[PDB]
Amino acid sequence: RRKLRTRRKVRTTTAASGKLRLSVYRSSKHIYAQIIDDSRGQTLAAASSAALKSGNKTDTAAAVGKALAAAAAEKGIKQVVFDRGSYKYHGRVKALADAAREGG
Amino acid sequence: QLKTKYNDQVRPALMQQFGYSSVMAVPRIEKIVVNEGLGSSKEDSKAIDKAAKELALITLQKPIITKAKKSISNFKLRQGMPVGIKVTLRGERMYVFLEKLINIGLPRIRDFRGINPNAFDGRGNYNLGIKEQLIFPEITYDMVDKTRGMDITIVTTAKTDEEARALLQSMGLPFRK
Amino acid sequence: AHKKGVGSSKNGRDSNPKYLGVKKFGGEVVKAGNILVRQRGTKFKAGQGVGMGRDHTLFALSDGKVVFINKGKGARFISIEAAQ
Amino acid sequence: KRTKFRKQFRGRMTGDAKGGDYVAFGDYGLIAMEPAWIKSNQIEACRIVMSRHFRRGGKIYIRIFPDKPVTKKPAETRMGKGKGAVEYWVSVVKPGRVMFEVAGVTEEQAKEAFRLAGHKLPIQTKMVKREVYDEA
Amino acid sequence: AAAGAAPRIIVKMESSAGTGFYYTTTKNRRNTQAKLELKKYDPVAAHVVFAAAA
RNA sequence: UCACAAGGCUAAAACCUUAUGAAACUCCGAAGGGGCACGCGUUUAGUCCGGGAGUGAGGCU
RNA sequence: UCCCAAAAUGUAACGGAGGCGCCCAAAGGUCACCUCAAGACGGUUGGAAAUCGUCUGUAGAGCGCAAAGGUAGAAGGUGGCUUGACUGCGAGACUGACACGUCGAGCAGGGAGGAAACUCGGGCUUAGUGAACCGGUGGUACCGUGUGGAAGGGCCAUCG
Ligand SMILES: [Mg+2]
Ligand SMILES: [Mg+2]
Ligand SMILES: [Mg+2]
Ligand SMILES: [Mg+2]
Ligand SMILES: [Mg+2]
Ligand SMILES: [Mg+2]
Ligand SMILES: [Mg+2]
Ligand SMILES: [Mg+2]
Repeated sequence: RRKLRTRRKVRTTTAASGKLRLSVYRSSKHIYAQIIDDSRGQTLAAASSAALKSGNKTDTAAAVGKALAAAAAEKGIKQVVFDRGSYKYHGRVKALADAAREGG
Repeated sequence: QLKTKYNDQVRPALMQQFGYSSVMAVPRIEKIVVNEGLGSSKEDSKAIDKAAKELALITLQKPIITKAKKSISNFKLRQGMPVGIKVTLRGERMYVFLEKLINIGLPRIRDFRGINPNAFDGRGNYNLGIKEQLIFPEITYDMVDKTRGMDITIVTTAKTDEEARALLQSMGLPFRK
Repeated sequence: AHKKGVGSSKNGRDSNPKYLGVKKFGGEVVKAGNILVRQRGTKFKAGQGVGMGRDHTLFALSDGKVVFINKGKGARFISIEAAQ
Repeated sequence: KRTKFRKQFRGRMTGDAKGGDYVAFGDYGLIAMEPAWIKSNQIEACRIVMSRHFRRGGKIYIRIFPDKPVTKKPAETRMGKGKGAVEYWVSVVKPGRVMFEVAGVTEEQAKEAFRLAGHKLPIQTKMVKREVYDEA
Repeated sequence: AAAGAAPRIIVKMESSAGTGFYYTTTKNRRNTQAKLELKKYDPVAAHVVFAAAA
């Protein structure tokens, strides 16, 4: 049910790992990939898609994953830890990954 | 297959009979669900070979072996053993197997003026399991051993029981009178 | 006559003490390696700074000071925070 | 009287009586004054006593109940080798706590049936009538 | 251990290396009935794979 | 959780009103008790290293 | 293990209950995924209990065995790959008269699962144990008596 999301949410040992949380919302056809210091209740990146995506749907992945990692490299935020929620990591969000996994 | 468009003959058959606000707000039918529960006594490799062939030829779908819920009553029971077989049929193959019923299962029934029209799932859904196996388009005595029986439970997103009643009936179902 | 009994006993058994309870309390310092709590289960939950051996012992990952919190009755952690 | 199944064994302690010091079930009610113990037969006593007096038959409420296993070692052994087998059963009646409620008879029947009842017990006692109204 | 015990017999794991080495543990013998193949370290090099020696 | 006083009600088990007992029950839960700190205010002891021991049957409110 | 034990650890009794001397090659490491006991209605064998279905459903279950503490964001249930049930160590503490015993970050060599951050030097934990001595065995080349060899002995391992 919720279970999976809160499961990964805690296997992101909130702040104690030191690094930066990396959200997603690939459950709609509007996503939301985010960047959090989670300790400080703030968000530091933000690659939306609702202000015009491109035209693609799940090809959009690598793209907002390149836009995010771009806004990151700009901010200075140079290190990853990949949150999700109800997501398998395999296809769409996996693209977002690969092109964030080298995209910032 | 066509029973799809038949569902769609029902969609405003009741959207124009009732007075609903919408077309998705009218009872669909998630899954048909078949339970081949031999069990309690029957503990032979052959009757599950048989229940397997049977289920997999009649509904063209692999059967899942439901085991003993660790229920080990005074009689013959234990822990890890097949006491019920299951095949969930939904959407496409649901509509196909249900049509296999109303077309080539319901008349084939030896002695049959319709089935139980008393209020089933008080939430407004349905069940209906039925004995006999020798009333079939697939289950042949020339392809089996002795006689068995099925137990079926159809789920309908009805709010109350009259609405499921109506649904099931306008869909092609005899309610004995 | 007098008494012959004959009864015995079948109990009179116990196990040598397991020194449980919270060892390092709340508001005192610590060193790294120092154990802060012994327990049977998760009577006290690993907080931010603290680790949990197989026993569910709570040990300190680095020095500083000890911080207890019960979460409104039934869920509870100890954490560490330095001297700055 | 006795109970059905349990733990087996016990101990003892005192300090005043919890509840229920109030006159439910009946109009008239008899109330302990001493931190006694009370036994199966000690109460079956008053059962049969009052149940003599009321005839056919009243309405009789035994507000107490034996749950305590009391032991005695086998007579004549030096201590050790065990705890005593269960001799008898005990209701640990503390003071102000009310033991008997009856009605379905009059004032005289309460006075007397309670008099005869209380002449069977290790305690001074006071009988009374309702008004204890925290919860009926 | 307890001598006349037939299940969970204590037998050692000799390296395929020949280093001159052996580990020591316990199979249920209501299990393997043939031998045992495990992948432990080996000081006299690095990573051998061991046969459950007699 | 085991126990158990009356009554409801059904086919009794549950469950409702009324009701109570518990070392191995606990929605709750003090007074005290202990660790750490401070010494904000008094007082004297403490701790380590090395020599010599004795005691290891206790008794009463 | 649980009361007794007087809200800190501790504490006797021929006081009050009960359990261990194993088990696990997967029941461990990792990775991923699933959620429980029951009651009501309704359903072929059945029909108290089997199987399926729905509404309820924070624990009223489950954890190999004893109970207490613990647990649903899993320790519970299912699969993929797997040999961290690993040598060389040990910051710092729990505990004990001693001897023991208990937890452990982190470092190295070298691995395992993840895509990763990671996690692992056995299992939810607390029982599943026997100090020396003498001897068996697999390494090891420290000792070996005028000398170089071998007996024998030492060290690591380990078995009774
Ligand atoms: Mg309240
Ligand atoms: Mg002595
Ligand atoms: Mg003394
Ligand atoms: Mg005390
Ligand atoms: Mg003493
Ligand atoms: Mg000797
Ligand atoms: Mg040798
Ligand atoms: Mg030699």
